[PDB]
Amino acid sequence: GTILIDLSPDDKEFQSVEEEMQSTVREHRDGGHAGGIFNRYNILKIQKVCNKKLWERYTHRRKEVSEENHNHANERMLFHGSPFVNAIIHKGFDERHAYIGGMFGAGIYFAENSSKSNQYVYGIGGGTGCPVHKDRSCYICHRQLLFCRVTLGKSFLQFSAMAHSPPGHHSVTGRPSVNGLALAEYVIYRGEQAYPEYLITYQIMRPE
Ligand SMILES: O=c1[nH]c(N2CCN(Cc3ccncc3)CC2)nc2c1CCCC2
Ligand SMILES: [Zn+2]
Repeated sequence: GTILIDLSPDDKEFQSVEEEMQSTVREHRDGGHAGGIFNRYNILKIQKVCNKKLWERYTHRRKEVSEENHNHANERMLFHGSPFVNAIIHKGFDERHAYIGGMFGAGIYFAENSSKSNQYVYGIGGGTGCPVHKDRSCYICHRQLLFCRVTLGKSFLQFSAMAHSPPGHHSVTGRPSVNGLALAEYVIYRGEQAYPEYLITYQIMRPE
């Protein structure tokens, strides 16, 4: 039941999604090893992901969280990079996508920095890079990220350098406590607490 609607680069919606993508690029502590060396992207396409069943699954759960948190879903828009992006847009997030080795336990992880989600597009640590060249820094091959609606509810705040949520909480927030430039990362433990709203197709750009 998934359909993808292509947005025009003239559309304000394309533009505000592009801006969020481009403006949350940062340098990473690995010097580019996982996700490649770049300061910005070439945005090739932005598609709206439309699936009635997945949307209703998302809003049903949002209402539950809201009602357990003084009518505040604490909804954010966050990036998700994954080798399983094609399965996610068709079937939704589920316990199979649970990053077991994640630092906040086995859940589904999201990032405020697009360049952070970019590190996981070809797998954990960037895997072996792109299918075609085995290059984690490939400037040629098309990459995809999701920009997702994520319900955080009452988020457990973790300071720092499928399982269950900590009791009394709907999510975990990873607050950076060393790298002053890094933005937050988040984890949910229920697939229904995120909806994959925009599929972004892009290349990383070789710096001048
Ligand atoms: O976008 C992300 N994707 C992911 N992943 C998406 C893909 N997951 C694929 C996977 C899941 C379970 N086993 C092996 C590979 C790995 C974790 N992790 C993070 C982020 C952003 C914040 C940092 C953690
Ligand atoms: Zn390549």
